[PDB]
Amino acid sequence: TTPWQAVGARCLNNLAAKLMLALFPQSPWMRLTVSEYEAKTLSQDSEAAARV
Amino acid sequence: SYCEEYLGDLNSLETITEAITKMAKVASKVVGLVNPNGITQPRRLNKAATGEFVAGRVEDINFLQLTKGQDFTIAKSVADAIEQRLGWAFLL
Amino acid sequence: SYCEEYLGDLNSLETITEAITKMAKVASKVVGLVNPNGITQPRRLNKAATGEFVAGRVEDINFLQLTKGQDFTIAKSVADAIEQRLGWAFLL
Repeated sequence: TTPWQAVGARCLNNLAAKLMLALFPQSPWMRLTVSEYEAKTLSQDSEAAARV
Repeated sequence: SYCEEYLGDLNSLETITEAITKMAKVASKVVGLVNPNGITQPRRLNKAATGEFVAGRVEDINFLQLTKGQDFTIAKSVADAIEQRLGWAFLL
Repeated sequence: SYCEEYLGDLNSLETITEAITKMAKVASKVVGLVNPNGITQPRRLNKAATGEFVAGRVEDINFLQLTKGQDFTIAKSVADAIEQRLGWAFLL
């Protein structure tokens, strides 16, 4: 049965849409980084961090 | 289906538009009332021509009218709100 | 859950809206009222035609109507305040 008011549905749908728009974008949401100063103590050239 | 969530609103609106229309169809009928303790006679008004002097008084003739007061604006205002509430959900 | 914190407001809004709606289906019923200590008879107003002259007075007919005073604006304004309060928490 239909409730006497129609204010809850709008709010719930709006929040559900916005939360997913913020949480899961099209561009990647990860980084997979490597520690610094460990390339520095091991590299021998100025083009190692870029390649990694 | 998706239309089953809003059946109550449509059933509510269709019960007020009908009454509003019926009132307008009833308030367009002409009935004239002649007071029976007076001196004017409908037989002289009915058989006269355009631009003619007859005998009578203008205090004995009156018409019937619907005199419901603030029972029209309330229904109009509620039906107006339901329409916008139903239009916010179908992307109009 | 997140909707736990806002249940009383929704309950109050529903309670007020039900009465506001149901007071509009009572003001859509037509009932005439004829004064028994007068001279007009309801049998003549019912068998007439679209334009005719009948016998009676206009002081003996009047219609029933709902005369609730300043008990509509108060409830309406409180309902709007509650709705506006709820709108700020769900990013509408």
